[PDB]
Amino acid sequence: KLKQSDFPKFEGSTGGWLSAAKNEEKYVIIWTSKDASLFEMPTGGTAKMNAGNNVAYFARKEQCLALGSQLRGFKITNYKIFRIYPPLDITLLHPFDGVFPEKVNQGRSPVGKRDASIGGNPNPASLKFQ
Amino acid sequence: GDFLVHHAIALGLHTTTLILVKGALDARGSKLMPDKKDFGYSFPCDGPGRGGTCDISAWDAFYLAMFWMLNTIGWVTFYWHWKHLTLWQGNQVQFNESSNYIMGWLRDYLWLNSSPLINGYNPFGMNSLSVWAWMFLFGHLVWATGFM
Amino acid sequence: KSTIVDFNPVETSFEKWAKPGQFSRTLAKGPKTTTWIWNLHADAHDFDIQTNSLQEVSRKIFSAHFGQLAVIFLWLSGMHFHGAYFSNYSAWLTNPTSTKPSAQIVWPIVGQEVLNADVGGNFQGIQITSGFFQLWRAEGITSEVELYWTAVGGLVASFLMLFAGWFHYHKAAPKLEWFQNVESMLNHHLAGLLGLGSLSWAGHQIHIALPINKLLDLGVSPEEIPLPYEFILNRDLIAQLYPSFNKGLTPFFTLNWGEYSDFLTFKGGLNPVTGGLWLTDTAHHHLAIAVLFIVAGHMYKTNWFLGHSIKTILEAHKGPFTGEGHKGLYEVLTTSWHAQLAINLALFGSLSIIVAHHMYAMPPYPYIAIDYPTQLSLFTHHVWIGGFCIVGGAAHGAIFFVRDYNAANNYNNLIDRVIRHRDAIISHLNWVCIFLGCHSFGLYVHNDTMRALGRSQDLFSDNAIALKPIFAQFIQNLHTLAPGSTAPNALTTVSYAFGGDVISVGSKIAMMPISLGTADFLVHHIHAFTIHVTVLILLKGVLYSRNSRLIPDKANLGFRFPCDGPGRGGTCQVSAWDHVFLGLFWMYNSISIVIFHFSWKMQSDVWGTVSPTGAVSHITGGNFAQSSITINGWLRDFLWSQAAQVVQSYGSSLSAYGLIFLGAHFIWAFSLMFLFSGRGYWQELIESIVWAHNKLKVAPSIQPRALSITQGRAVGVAHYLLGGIGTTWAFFLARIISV
Amino acid sequence: YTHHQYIAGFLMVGAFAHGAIFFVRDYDPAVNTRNGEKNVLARMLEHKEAIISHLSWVSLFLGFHTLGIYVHND
Amino acid sequence: SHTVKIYDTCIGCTQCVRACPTDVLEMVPWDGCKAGQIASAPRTEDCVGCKRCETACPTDFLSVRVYLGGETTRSLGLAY
Amino acid sequence: IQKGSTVRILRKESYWYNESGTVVVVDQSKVRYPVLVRFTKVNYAGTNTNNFGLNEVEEVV
Amino acid sequence: DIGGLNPCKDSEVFQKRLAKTVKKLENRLKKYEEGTPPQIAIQQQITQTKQRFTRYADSNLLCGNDGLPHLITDGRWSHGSEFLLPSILFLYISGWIGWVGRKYIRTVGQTSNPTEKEIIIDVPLAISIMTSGFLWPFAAWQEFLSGDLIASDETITTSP
Ligand code: CLA
Ligand code: CLA
Ligand code: CLA
Ligand code: CLA
Ligand code: CLA
Ligand SMILES: CC1=C(/C=C/C(C)=C/C=C/C(C)=C/C=C/C=C(C)/C=C/C=C(C)/C=C/C2=C(C)CCCC2(C)C)C(C)(C)CCC1
Ligand SMILES: CC1=C(/C=C/C(C)=C/C=C/C(C)=C/C=C/C=C(C)/C=C/C=C(C)/C=C/C2=C(C)CCCC2(C)C)C(C)(C)CCC1
Ligand SMILES: CC1=C(C/C=C(\C)CCC[C@H](C)CCC[C@H](C)CCCC(C)C)C(=O)c2ccccc2C1=O
Ligand code: SF4
Ligand code: SF4
Repeated sequence: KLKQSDFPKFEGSTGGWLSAAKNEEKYVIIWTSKDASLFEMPTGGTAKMNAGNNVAYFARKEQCLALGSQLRGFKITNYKIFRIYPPLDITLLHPFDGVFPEKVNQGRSPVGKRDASIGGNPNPASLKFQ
Repeated sequence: GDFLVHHAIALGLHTTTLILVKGALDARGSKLMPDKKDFGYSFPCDGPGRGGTCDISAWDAFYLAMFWMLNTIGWVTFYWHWKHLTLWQGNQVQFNESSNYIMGWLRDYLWLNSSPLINGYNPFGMNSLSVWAWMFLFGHLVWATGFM
Repeated sequence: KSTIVDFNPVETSFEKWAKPGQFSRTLAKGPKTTTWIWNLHADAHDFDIQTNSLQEVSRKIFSAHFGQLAVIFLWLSGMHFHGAYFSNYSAWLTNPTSTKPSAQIVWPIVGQEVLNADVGGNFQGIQITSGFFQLWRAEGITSEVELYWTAVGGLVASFLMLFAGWFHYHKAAPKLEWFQNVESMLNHHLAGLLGLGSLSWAGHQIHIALPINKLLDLGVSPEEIPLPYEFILNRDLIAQLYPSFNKGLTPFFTLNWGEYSDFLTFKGGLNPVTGGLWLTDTAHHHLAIAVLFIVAGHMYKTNWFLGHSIKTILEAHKGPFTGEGHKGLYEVLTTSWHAQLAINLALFGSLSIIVAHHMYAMPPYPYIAIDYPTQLSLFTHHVWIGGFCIVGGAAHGAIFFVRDYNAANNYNNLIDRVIRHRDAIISHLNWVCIFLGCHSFGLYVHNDTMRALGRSQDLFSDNAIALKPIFAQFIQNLHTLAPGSTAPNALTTVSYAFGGDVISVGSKIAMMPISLGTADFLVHHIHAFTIHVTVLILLKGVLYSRNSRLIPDKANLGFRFPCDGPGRGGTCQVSAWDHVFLGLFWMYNSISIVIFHFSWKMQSDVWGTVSPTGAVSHITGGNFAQSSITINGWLRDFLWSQAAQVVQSYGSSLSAYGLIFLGAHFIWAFSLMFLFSGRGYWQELIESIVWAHNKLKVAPSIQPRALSITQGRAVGVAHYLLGGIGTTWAFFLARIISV
Repeated sequence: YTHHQYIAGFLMVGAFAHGAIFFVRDYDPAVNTRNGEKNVLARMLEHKEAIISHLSWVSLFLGFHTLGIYVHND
Repeated sequence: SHTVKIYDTCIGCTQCVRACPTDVLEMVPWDGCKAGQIASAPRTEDCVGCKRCETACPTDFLSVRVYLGGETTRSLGLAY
Repeated sequence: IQKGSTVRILRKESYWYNESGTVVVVDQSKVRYPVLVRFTKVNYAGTNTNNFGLNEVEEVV
Repeated sequence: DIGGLNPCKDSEVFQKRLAKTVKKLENRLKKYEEGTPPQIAIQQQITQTKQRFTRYADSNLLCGNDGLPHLITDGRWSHGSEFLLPSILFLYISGWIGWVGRKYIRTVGQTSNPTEKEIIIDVPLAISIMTSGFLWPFAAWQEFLSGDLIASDETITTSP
């Protein structure tokens, strides 16, 4: 019926990925579920989970993350999202250090932090021709 | 009628100036966006947060004031053209009486003088004014596409 | 402790009247900004967010229905009271063809008494275009005392409905199981409401309207016509007009229904005296409708081992192409008020438009076909109501999808399968809309540019490249041949619009064959294109209300939200509400074109006067056929030409129409301030205004905030609709009353 | 007359737009300020609320009363 | 790709991180506030510009600021 | 300044700049913005409180 | 006279307007019967038209070439009843309204729930303040002197 046994029991929708997620990048979300719960696809309609390993492919990181946020309502937490380039170039994305970004984990450095409030930003006229 | 239309012109000038001056002075920031200078002259918005920030940039002030400039110039040109049409035709009493109320304008300037233009081509023939009727309809169409 | 109702659920107290926003969890804390005031009215009837129980929402809806029906009854009572006291109905009865119906007199203040027109019959007032006079005449009402008593009954009924709403919210509120008896509700609404209403109205027509109107058409003055109750107590006053009542009800119970052919006819056409439908035909129609609806009411299983279960019917309608089919639809329509509202509002608006068509097509009231203002107003009003109700049905379908749609309960059913291929539907509907618009409108523009270039033989006209609506003409031919061939018991076609003779009452045309040419082809395809685009906007709103490729979690943002942000290139108006906003705009466009087509076509090719020798002269003179094929033609020969009466109404009794014309223009232009601008500019301007107020120590404690983005859009669309519809209203009314 | 008046309106709107652009990207408060006190141009941003409020008052005054007289005549 | 900056007015309430639809923001250790945490933007290449992050910011004029910049198929939210 | 004190906000990028608020608590730790001030007027986001630095608040007499 | 206008009492076009309006009203009156309410209403219209024209004629009103009263609002007291006296009347009434509104705002602004008292008006206090606005010119030039009318620097300002 389906290419892989771990795919959710989805009947296919004309809202899945397109030619872009065959030559630029595609995103895969994996998770393990205790029950074959019925959930709503980020793209189309209702799909059925597998009582075990579940693997879904999407065209955007936002679609995978919306599916994962929906999974949290099913008490599912072990979901992990990967980015796949045109060949099998798998990169773990969402649980980047194994801890969700909302929980503080040691080993993270601040990126994009300014040691002042908004009012300390430089005047644009002094940022001309650089 | 000249008194009332001059006051309408003054209102148009003051409102266009209000929009433009508000956009110029509030360009560097306001209470809704105290760092607007960091986003440049033209940016879409600052998002739906803080109640909604549609048309918050200084470019949007120009964009809104263009409508008021067009309206004010339309009032000025309507006044000039109707006054001079009555002067040239000789019925200056038509302007002096009907220019004091809006229906006077709508009936005696637009509806009255639009008759030669719309009959630039009819199911019976056409005149050298046919191109002007086509341009009339073309302008209406472009106006409504702008409305889109 | 009844099994259907709960006794004394809510205490009747004024305490909550003094606490605005008590219904909402967020608004109950009190206002802090002016946004609270607007949120108070925007959430007043959103009972879904006020309670978490379907039972409470259902009870609130039931009482709100009672309040609405009380309001409607009060409105009807007011109409009847105005007919009784401030009308020339008695004078109009004696001269229907020469007296204009008026039922509202205007007080003499600030010079407004000029609005009291010369409606005739020694009366001054505003001419009435709602057709109440014709309806009352069709009801057999021949005196203003009867109108007064109907108004009193309407007041009593309105009080009764108010009391019913109070009773069923505060004293005995029905339970959820009572509301969910859709089988019982359908049985009752089909048999009792519809069928028994048709039966009661057939009885009234047969015993009151049939004799009184027959006497009126015979020339008997209303004063010497017997009182309506005398037609019941005396079987001889009605047996003279219809000599079949002498047999009593014996032919009915002996199945000899042929004896009642005197007053239960099947004639078709129109009454030559009044120009309306034969009231015998109307009574027979209502009788047949009553029998059909009573029969249809015995369909669903309610309390015995008899009837159908809607769940079993739906679940059995599967198919190879539709998966589970209608499984779960019964649960959807018995647990979601929004789905029921969507279906009911869509079908209700469609029914209103169908009513509008059948009204002028077959005038059902005496002396209403020759009252052109009444016909035009009735058609335009009913089409407008239909369009609004259809947009509302689409809106509530989207609301159901956002809020009450459960993905688990709708696995592989029709709703699921529709969402699964929404792309295909929307893309093909987009292609159809582009095809229809390109063709219809570009044929219009091609005609315009060929005429402007002096090439009259290159147009899409009748004397040029001709697009004959052959399919519609075939149907017209089939109907005019129906009496005697396919409807062998008919004496005349259903409507003279399909063909036949010119029907004139008092030298004024009532109905006449509506010829269809290349001009009607183009305007009909314009109608199809506009309807398709409106359907596209609304269906895109409904289908993409939960998720999309842009926002995969659009359902988590709710039905009503302005955007998701400036990202993704800009995510304005992605809601489903913002689709009911654009669809409202396009419905306005479509309905405006429809009513323009109706007005011009009727004035140019149906309405007019008939000379004694049989020569037909129309209001405009047949300019629709050759000048409605170009946009310049519509601008000049219709808008500019028929706007003459509106602009020249100053100083006359129609001056109010010119004033409303100007005011509606003003309101429509006012709308564009809200439609074109954005919230940030107005908030920053309010900042400086607040600075001035603070400088003068007069800044309000309730902080003034600019209208929210969604409210700005709502204000813009409401003002746009009001201005456009009011402009068309004043234009139509002044034009059709003057001529 | 129509051509020149439309060009005039365009030029005025452009002047104000470029003033706004100057405020956004070319204005330097340090140059227009000497020891806390502000020069003639920098002071336009101090009573900016007064300027905008009074422009709003004049616009509302003229609009209200011109429309009132016109509608009264209507 | 858009630019996201975090300012020391951060109170570490995590509402920005749990509102990001594309996993751009994360909470990192800090010593400038009671919570001992500050938001970070290490994955701005996935930033879409929806500005949900600063709609959930409780600080006075924001501690996370999104500056829209060059566009990308990821930042434009293109599934195609 | 202390709990219950009235201060004037000196932060320019503030919805309560030049306005007076009530100090809820002044943190004694090494945080950057210890002063917590509560206001009667909600800002554009709906909040009515904010943390301010020691040099961004001026006590009212 | 002023601006080339002439008094309406000597304006022929003014009397022509009156005669035409009366003639139209009488022609309308001809199509009704006896002392029926329509005829009474039209007769009242004629009487009111005549009274209005007579009052405008004897009102120091200047009429142009169209026979309509023109308003002389340059400031001269001769035509002071056209603009100046209505101007004073409106200034009094509007100052009353603004003063009572400001007083109510400042009075309920010092209570526990200022915002509640703005959607639910304290009708006793509102009535107390509203009838006290007859002294608004005096109250305004007694609060401005004491410095209680204008705020100084607690007013908020944007970033630039
Ligand atoms: C033959 C029985 C009968 C009849 C005539 C009606 C008639 C009506 N029902 Mg109803 N209903 C019935 C049985 C019936 N129902 C049953 C058995 C149920 C339970 C499943 C319901 C549940 C139900 C709901 C939940 C709702 C209705 C609504 C309506 C109204 C629709 C509005 C309309 O078309 O305006 C036509 C209006 C008129 C013709 C005016 C005259 C109608 C009067 C009020 C007679 C009503 C008959 C009433 C049932 C008799 C009970 C009297 C009481 C002392 C026991 C209409 C008055 C809707 C409504 O508007 O709510 C008020 C609504 O929301 N009904
Ligand atoms: C049977 C008809 C019906 C019913 C019961 C409802 C019921 C509902 N609708 Mg709905 N709707 C309808 C028809 C209906 N609608 C139609 C026909 C449309 C198409 C225009 C819509 C479009 C619509 C939208 C777009 C939305 C709703 C919403 C709602 C819900 C909240 C309504 C509310 O609080 O408004 C309270 C009432 C008001 C705010 C009144 C506003 C005043 C109106 C807009 C102006 C009327 C002007 C009037 C004609 C007079 C003008 C004359 C002028 C001279 C003064 C509620 C469940 C909202 C929701 O959240 O649903 C869950 C929502 O977002 N509806
Ligand atoms: C007069 C103004 C105007 C015009 C022309 C249109 C046109 C259109 N709108 Mg609309 N719209 C308008 C105002 C207008 N709108 C306003 C004011 C609003 C605000 C509410 C909207 C809101 C709106 C929505 C929400 C939607 C539309 C849609 C559509 C399209 C329907 C498909 C179609 O017919 O395409 C065919 C194009 C035309 C009929 C335009 C004229 C084309 C000519 C006649 C033929 C081709 C000419 C040729 C190519 C010229 C080549 C020469 C040139 C290169 C020099 C169409 C492009 C729908 C859409 O996306 O399309 C499916 C849709 O969903 N509109
Ligand atoms: C001599 C006068 C002058 C000069 C030198 C400039 C120069 C400049 N302006 Mg400026 N401007 C002017 C007048 C001028 N403007 C006027 C009069 C207005 C008011 C309308 C504006 C409004 C304005 C705004 C709002 C902005 C600028 C910007 C700019 C800068 C970039 C311009 C750019 O990207 O062009 C881009 C050019 C185009 C997009 C081409 C637009 C062509 C239009 C649509 C007309 C073409 C349609 C044509 C009529 C077809 C006919 C249709 C047919 C059917 C009849 C540049 C420094 C921008 C900036 O960032 O400044 C720093 C900016 O945001 N200006
Ligand atoms: C009643 C108190 C009050 C007072 C004293 C003022 C005073 C002022 N307003 Mg203002 N205003 C008020 C109410 C008030 N406003 C309300 C309710 C609104 C919302 C519509 C506005 C909207 C407003 C705008 C948009 C602007 C002003 C401006 C101004 C200033 C110039 C005068 C002017 O243009 O009038 C403006 C007056 C109106 C537009 C109409 C006000 C509506 C009614 C008449 C007032 C409400 C009466 C109130 C219900 C009485 C209740 C009191 C009672 C319970 C005791 C001046 C400081 C202008 C400014 O900043 O110039 C410096 C300006 O641009 N105001
Ligand atoms: C106009 C109007 C009104 C009024 C109304 C009315 C007046 C109504 C009436 C109604 C009626 C008055 C009804 C009645 C009905 C009746 C019926 C419906 C009956 C039925 C019967 C039956 C069905 C029977 C059957 C049978 C049986 C069962 C046994 C024997 C045999 C037979 C078959 C006979 C009001 C004021 C409200 C409001 C406004 C509008
Ligand atoms: C009466 C008379 C006279 C006198 C005259 C006069 C004295 C006039 C004046 C006039 C004037 C006096 C005018 C003015 C105007 C102005 C304007 C028109 C302006 C505009 C502005 C703007 C546009 C601005 C811009 C900007 C900004 C916004 C900021 C930044 C910078 C800039 C500058 C860029 C004489 C003795 C000779 C003789 C005759 C009589
Ligand atoms: C003017 C304007 C405002 C400001 C408008 C406000 C603050 C509305 C003020 C309404 C007043 C306070 C009450 C209404 C007063 C009217 C006289 C009452 C209506 C008239 C009756 C006859 C119904 C916005 O907030 C806005 C938001 C988004 C897009 C466009 C706009 C926009 O154009
Ligand atoms: S504010 Fe207007 S533009 Fe900015 S995001 Fe919300 S909707 Fe799109
Ligand atoms: S935009 Fe704001 S919310 Fe959307 S991703 Fe970038 S940061 Fe997170």
